[PDB]
Formats: sequence, C-alpha cells, structure tokens
Amino acid sequence: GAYKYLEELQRKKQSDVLRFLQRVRVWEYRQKNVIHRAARPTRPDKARRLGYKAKQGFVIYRVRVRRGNRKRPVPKGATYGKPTNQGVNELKYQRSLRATAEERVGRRAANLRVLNSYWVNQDSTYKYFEVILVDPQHKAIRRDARYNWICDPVHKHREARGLTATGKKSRGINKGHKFNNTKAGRRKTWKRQNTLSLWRYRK
Amino acid sequence: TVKTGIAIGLNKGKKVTSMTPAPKISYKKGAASNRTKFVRSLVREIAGLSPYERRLIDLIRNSGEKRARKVAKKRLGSFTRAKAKVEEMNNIIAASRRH
Amino acid sequence: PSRFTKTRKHRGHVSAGKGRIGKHRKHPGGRGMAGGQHHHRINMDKYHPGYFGKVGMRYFHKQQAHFWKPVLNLDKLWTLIPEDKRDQYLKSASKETAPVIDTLAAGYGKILGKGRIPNVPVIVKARFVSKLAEEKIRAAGGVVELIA
Amino acid sequence: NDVDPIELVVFLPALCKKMGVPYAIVKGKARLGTLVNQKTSAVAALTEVRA
Amino acid sequence: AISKNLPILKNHFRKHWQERVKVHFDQAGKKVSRRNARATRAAKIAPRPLDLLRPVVRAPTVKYNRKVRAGRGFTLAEVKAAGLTAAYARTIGIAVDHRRQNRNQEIFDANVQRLKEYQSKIIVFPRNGKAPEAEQVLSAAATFPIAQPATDVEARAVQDNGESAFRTLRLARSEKKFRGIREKRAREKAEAE
RNA sequence: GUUCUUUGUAAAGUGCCUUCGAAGAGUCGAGUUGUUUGGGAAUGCAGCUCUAAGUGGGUGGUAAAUUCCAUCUAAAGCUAA
RNA sequence: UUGACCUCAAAUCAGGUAGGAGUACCCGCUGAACUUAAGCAUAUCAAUAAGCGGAGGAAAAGAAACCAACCGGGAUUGCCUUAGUAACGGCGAGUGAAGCGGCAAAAGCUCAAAUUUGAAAUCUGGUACCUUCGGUGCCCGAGUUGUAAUUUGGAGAGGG
Ligand SMILES: [K+]
Ligand SMILES: [K+]
Ligand SMILES: [Mg+2]
Ligand SMILES: [Mg+2]
Ligand SMILES: [Mg+2]
Ligand SMILES: [Mg+2]
Ligand SMILES: [Mg+2]
Ligand SMILES: [Mg+2]
Ligand SMILES: [Mg+2]
Ligand SMILES: [Mg+2]
Ligand SMILES: [Mg+2]
Ligand SMILES: [Mg+2]
Ligand SMILES: [Mg+2]
Ligand SMILES: [Mg+2]
Ligand SMILES: [Mg+2]
Ligand SMILES: [Mg+2]
Ligand SMILES: [Mg+2]
Ligand SMILES: [Mg+2]
Ligand SMILES: [Mg+2]
Ligand SMILES: [Mg+2]
Ligand SMILES: [Mg+2]
Ligand SMILES: [Mg+2]
Ligand SMILES: [Mg+2]
Ligand SMILES: [Mg+2]
Ligand SMILES: [Mg+2]
Ligand SMILES: [Mg+2]
Repeated sequence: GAYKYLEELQRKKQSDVLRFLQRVRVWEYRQKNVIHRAARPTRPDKARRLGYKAKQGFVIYRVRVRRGNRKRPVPKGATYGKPTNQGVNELKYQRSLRATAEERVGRRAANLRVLNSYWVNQDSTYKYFEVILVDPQHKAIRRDARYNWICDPVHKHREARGLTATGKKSRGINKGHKFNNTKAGRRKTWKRQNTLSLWRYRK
Repeated sequence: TVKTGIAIGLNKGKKVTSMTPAPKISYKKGAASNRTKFVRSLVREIAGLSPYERRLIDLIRNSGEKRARKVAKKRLGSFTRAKAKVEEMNNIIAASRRH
Repeated sequence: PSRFTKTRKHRGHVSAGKGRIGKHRKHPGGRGMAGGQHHHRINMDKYHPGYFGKVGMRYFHKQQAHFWKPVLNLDKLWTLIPEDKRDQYLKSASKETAPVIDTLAAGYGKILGKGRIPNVPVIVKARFVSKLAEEKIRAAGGVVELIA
Repeated sequence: NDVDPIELVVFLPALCKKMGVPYAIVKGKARLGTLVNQKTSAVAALTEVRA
Repeated sequence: AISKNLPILKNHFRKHWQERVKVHFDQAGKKVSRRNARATRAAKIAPRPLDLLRPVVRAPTVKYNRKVRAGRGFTLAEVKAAGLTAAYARTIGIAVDHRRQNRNQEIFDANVQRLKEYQSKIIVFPRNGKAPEAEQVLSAAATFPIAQPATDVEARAVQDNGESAFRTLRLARSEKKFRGIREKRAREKAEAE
C-alpha cells in the first residue's frame, strides 16, 4: 500500500519536498491555536503505526509546546541553598516536550485516553505534536476487543502517569544493565534497596 | 571451533554433541526485502538529496573520499555510518552522468 | 536482658559510670570515621595501616563466578570417595579399577598438593591441578584427567 | 489534485511512470468520490474495461 | 569516633532508615495463606498438578555449568521431536519456551525423553466425555524429578600416557596468550617482498 | 450430571516442494549542556545542534582505528499470580 | 443557479464523559535545608521532607534491541543470596548496584508494515419489534486519506 512509501518519504526530512511541506505546515500550525483538534492525522502511516484506527472514537489533537530548558522558577534566581543547587538556566526538565504535549492535550480532552503521540514539526520556539486519543465511552471502542483495554479505569491519564511510549522512555523503563536504576520503577527500586529486611529469626 | 575439553586455552570448554538449531526469523530483521528496495529506490528518486548529502558529493568530487568521510563522520554519529554514507554517495555519483 | 546490665548497678550513682570531669557528651571526637587523617591518625596507622589511598588497578563489572575455583588439597582427596567404598579402594591398590574422583562434581576447581596420599592409584578429574599435586598423584600411581 | 496531506499521492506520478501505468492528475477527490460512491476518493483506477 | 583496635564498620544507617523497616511478622501467616492458595488452586483447576512440566537444562557460568536444573520451558524443537505442537503442549500442561535454543544433543535428548515420559504418564480427558476421576497428583516436578547426568563410572583403569596435565594447562594458557602475537609475526614474515 | 439445541461439506492443527518473507525516523546514533547513577574518556533522563541504515540496528561496563565473534530485534501495544 | 467536498463553527441539538474527595500502599514531576564530613564549598542528608500531576485493589513491571561468554540461561515481580562486594568518593566523610545460584508465583501474547478487489466482507447512532449487560430488520451516518477477515518474527504469507 501507500504506507510504506509514506514511511520512507517521511524519513527524507531535509529533501526539497519535505522542507517545503515543513515550512507551510509549521506556519499553519503556528497560526492555529496552541492546542487544537486535527481533522485527520497529518501522518496517517505514523498514526497507524502508533495504534490509530480510522473509526469513530479515535481523535487527533495538534499541540504546540515551547522549546528549550526548564528555567528554575525561583524569584530573581535566588536558590537559598548550597552552590551545587544555585543553577537556574541550564536545567533540563527530566520529561519530554512530547510528554508535556500529551499531558496538556489529555487535560483538555479528559473524557478521552491518550493512546500515543508523534512529532509533526518544529521551529526555534515550538515543537509540534499530534496526539492520538481514544474515546473509552464510544461503543465502537467498548466493543472491538482489540481496544477496549483502554476503557479500564487503570488506564486513566496514562500520559499523566508516564505510561505512554514517551513516558516509559523518560521513566527509563527498559531491560538490561543500563537501566538498573530504572527497570521496575526508580523510586520502587530505591525503596527496595533502602529497606531493612528483618526476619523473625534474625539472619 | 570444537571445544578442547579443558578449562583453559583458546577453545576451552566441555565437548558436547552439537545440534545447530534452526535459524530464527529474527537475525533477519534488517534483510533485503525486494519490496522495500523498490520503495527506497523510488523515494530516493522522487525526493532528492539532503543538503549534507550534496555537500558530501561535492567533497567526494573535489577533495577526496577521506575529507568526505571526515565530514560524514561529523554530520552523522559514527565512522561506520560515515563510511556507509560515503559509499552510497559515490554509488550515486557512479550512477550519475559518469556511468 | 536488662536486669543483668551495668545500668541497673549505676542507679543511685550520679554519673552513670561516665565520669564527672569528662561526661558522656554527644560526639566529642566527631561522628563515625571522622578525623582518620587528623586526630585519629595514631589509631588509624596503628591497627589499620594501609587504610588510606589506592593500591592497584580497577576492574569494572567484575563477576566472581568467573574466578570461582575452590581448591582441594591432596591431603584429603579421599573424603570425596564415599566412606564405605574408601576402605575397599584403599585395600587392593590396583592400577586397574582405580577409583575415579570427579572433583568438579564435588565442587572444586583446582587440586592443590599440600598433604600426602597413600600409594593407591586414583583417577583425579579436575579443571586445574597444581604441579606438585599432579606429581604426587602420579607417584601414587594415579593420573590427572583434565575436564571442563 | 487536492489531497490535503499530499504525501499520500506525491509518489504516485513517479510510481506510475516507473511501472509504465498511464496516470492523470485530475481535479477533485470529491469528484472521484462521486465516481466510487464516497465523499472523497483521492484515487480512481481502471484495471479492466469492457470491450 | 575512632577508638581502639576494632574492625572498620560500614553500617549504612545515615538515611531515615527507620521509615523503611520490614519486619516479617507475617512469615507464618503468609505461609498459611500460600498453603491455602495452593489448596484452592488445586481444587479449582482440573485434576492437574498445580505446575507445568519443566525441561532439564544446563546452568550457565562455569561456577554452575557442572550441574543441571529445571528450565523455563521446552524448546520448539524439543516439542516437535516429542511429537506435539506448542499450543497443544501448553494446553496439556507442558511449559514451552520459544527463546531457548538447542545446541546440546544430550540436553535435547533428555528433554525429548521426559516429554515422552510425561505424555505416557498423563491421561488427557476428552473435551465432552466422562473421564472418571483420576486422582489429581499435585507435583509434576515431583513425578518427573530432574536427575543429574552420570558423567563417569566409579572405577576405571589408569591410562597415564605421560602428558603432564599441569604442563598441558600451562601450554594451553601460553598458546592462548601468544596466539595473536604469533599470528602478527607470521603475517609480517609472509611479506615475501 | 440431564435435556432441546449441531454448529458446518464452516473453523483450526499437522507433512513435503517452491517463491517470498513487508517488521515502527527528528527515531536510533553522535556532539554538547545540565541532572542523575555504583556505572568509572561519561548509568539513565532531558534541552539544543547534527542526524542514520537494512547481510541493518542495539548491546557485549576503558576512549579509538581495523578484523571477527556472541546475543538480541528498539524507536507501537495488552496481560493474572 | 443548483448539488457536492474540505476545513471551520453554532445549538438549553441526541447521548455521554472530566473535574472534587480519599491518598496507607502505587506511577511520575518538582525539590530543599537542618545534618555528617569534628571547620567547609564537591560530597552527605537525599535522587529524602515539603510542593504538583495521575491510578487501582493493588499499582507498576512484564513476555528481551535481556542476561551472558556457559556444556549457556530465557517475561515480569518478590524473598534468600550475591554484598557492604565490583564500582563511585575533597578515593575524605561516606556511598554502592548487577549477572549467576535456591525459592515464592508462574502465562501468555497483538498491532503497524500485505490487493477483499469477483464485490467494506467493518462500525456508531436512530427507529420498530424482541427472549433487553443484548438481538434482529430497516434507515441515516462513519469509513477507501482504509473499517473487517488474514500474519506478528517463536514466525508467517502466496502457490502446488
Ligand atoms: K533551597
Ligand atoms: K570523654
Ligand atoms: Mg470522525
Ligand atoms: Mg522551557
Ligand atoms: Mg563511685
Ligand atoms: Mg554529671
Ligand atoms: Mg577537661
Ligand atoms: Mg519493532
Ligand atoms: Mg532534578
Ligand atoms: Mg515493547
Ligand atoms: Mg503496561
Ligand atoms: Mg443536548
Ligand atoms: Mg482528582
Ligand atoms: Mg536529622
Ligand atoms: Mg560539618
Ligand atoms: Mg560539630
Ligand atoms: Mg557550620
Ligand atoms: Mg512528599
Ligand atoms: Mg476505587
Ligand atoms: Mg495481589
Ligand atoms: Mg497493570
Ligand atoms: Mg517478541
Ligand atoms: Mg528472567
Ligand atoms: Mg561475605
Ligand atoms: Mg545515594
Ligand atoms: Mg490462520
């Protein structure tokens, strides 16, 4: 089908055609609201890859997020502590701009569940994302056993809890020696390692 | 590659009767795939070169493969990726006018 | 238990055994290993020479299972044989039908040669052997068969 | 000619040219939709035709 | 606080460690609950032994490669050689591990043998039949114990050929040590102008 | 356990030959900055710049070039104890 | 002039949904200092308190881009160990995991990328009736910028 061609073409971002489309579309998105409903996916192949289906109940939202570091919000840059914490201007917000995008979109459409999101564009000021959401109340989603898992209350605001792809990435949820700190949850692992286990018959 | 049966040395380890398991279909994740070869060729035809690819072609034609590989290693991450990209670029050059 | 402790005996004695002049203050010398180089230097250099500094080369991601190699000296070499079979193997010290000892199965990696064994042939299967251990086994008429 | 995300059809003229398939860029996904009983179609092909 | 001749201690209690102290007062209660859960699961499931048949498998890491133990599941090759399909083995109580591969004929043969033994020693009930009560046994592991393979016999003839096993080990280590140097030396001496 | 339902020349599994075998991109990776980690020429995370490939890609706890080998298959997803 | 389409609106339109509480435990963000170092700035306290967002009966994790280097193991979690060890550290004070091994519990899987193309085979809603956690007929609508069936790498697909 056309999705293979779409996927290969989308990887030529610095080609002439994609540069032209980038400029025109970034202007249009900038003119629109910071968060706004998208009529259809701009990248249908990417939406399908991320789990979107073209049926009633699936929603696409475009969201603009400011780029750069997280300036420390302290007044006048005063941190009132030791010089190791005096930094204000090169602090990095250990969570993705994509995660910020999905959290804001989910707060907007709280009746939906954030399934996923993907990058669509960026300028110096903004990064642009399209968020795929599912309507857990829609009967097309409550039936269709492939998708009614997201109807379970355990999946409320998975983007707010870091359960989407970008959330698991930022939480460091991966297998292996490089994720010893964050495999089963960073704080849970820390608690387990800093718990004193005392048995009835002391060992 | 048969083990020597002793605990030290080059092919150390216990001798067992080998089996040669059937090849997994994984280990072919990055395979040839005529379909994707066609799609990638068509996309390379319709979308041309990136600015750094054009710069690399100019560097190959004017300053040599070594300078081109230096610039490619700068632009991409690694030296292996740079070498592969320069090979692709001079294959493009060969497929171009200078057949 | 509390009823046997000296704090029961210090009841009625004001300083609780801690002195009138130098009391029981909180942390008079610092906490933990404080001042190991400055005011506890004598107690460090005596009773703990070698404590400060670095002494060798690092080993990132060292796994102890690589170095697992428990040692068994020739002095025993026969506790590995079950006690009942040991007598009939010690008697009739024959070149044929010599007892086979799988020291790796017993849980050892290298055979060392501390003791002395009787003049009884034994087939000692091991991953590694000391030179003297092998010569003593051969002098007793046995053999070392390297395994992995 | 009016496929709003155009990447869905930009490769189509070149694909048809490479496969030797005659192609025409025509006005109206809405018109093609009327062809195929849909609102929009974005493509419309003839593979066999009556004699 | 460095007093008289005592070992240096490393007691890590400089955090709020008292906020995370797990005293296992519930050891006995949890044992009771585990036994209750095993009994309820045994009653709930079919007269099925509470656990799947596991393969015999060699432990890694030469510290442990001398011994054999239960693995996760039988390989696809082992199941095929035992004459089942993976899905049906999973339904009749055989653990199947697609990840494990067979490079050892002895382990493969032992696993195929215990699969055949299990198939001969279990009775599969018909889907819509009678299958009179078959006296559930609770442990497939206890029914099919993992046995350490016998590597040698108790007594044998001494066959010392004068090879000097210590010298064999020394030579193997030295040859490994100098293999690359000798290969480079031969590469450079193959110049032949 | 017992009965009216019988699905259905429907669905599924298995042998041999043959042609194939699509497998996720501003992502991986790289530099730099900050933070973090036991992770030490850099453990994870994040910002910015660069930005892949397909016998590829990741990992293989000392940076690098070269030659191999081993082991998985990312950038999408669900799941009880 | 009529009828579409696309995009964007409005309605006390038809039907729904979110917010707040609780918050012991759980998933994240943000984030100290007292304190220890006999001073102190890195460090430590602590990836903690406080602050903010978000769940459930558990949560999270989870069926390997794993561990390994073996005669190889084989999702995740937890316990016992590894181990106060490798390593980090004004290499000072201090800090500090992981593989293997025993055990508890065990469970496996599904999408995207495929032409149904001799038949959008898919689905919401409305309405009538019915044996009403739903079913059937009809009607709109969604949907080809792709909804079903089929496949998920362990494979698997097309032909014979
Ligand atoms: K502060
Ligand atoms: K005193
Ligand atoms: Mg819609
Ligand atoms: Mg900012
Ligand atoms: Mg007195
Ligand atoms: Mg006093
Ligand atoms: Mg005094
Ligand atoms: Mg993938
Ligand atoms: Mg922080
Ligand atoms: Mg995954
Ligand atoms: Mg999950
Ligand atoms: Mg209304
Ligand atoms: Mg709330
Ligand atoms: Mg305090
Ligand atoms: Mg101090
Ligand atoms: Mg003080
Ligand atoms: Mg002070
Ligand atoms: Mg708090
Ligand atoms: Mg509740
Ligand atoms: Mg539970
Ligand atoms: Mg869960
Ligand atoms: Mg898999
Ligand atoms: Mg495991
Ligand atoms: Mg110890
Ligand atoms: Mg710490
Ligand atoms: Mg099938």
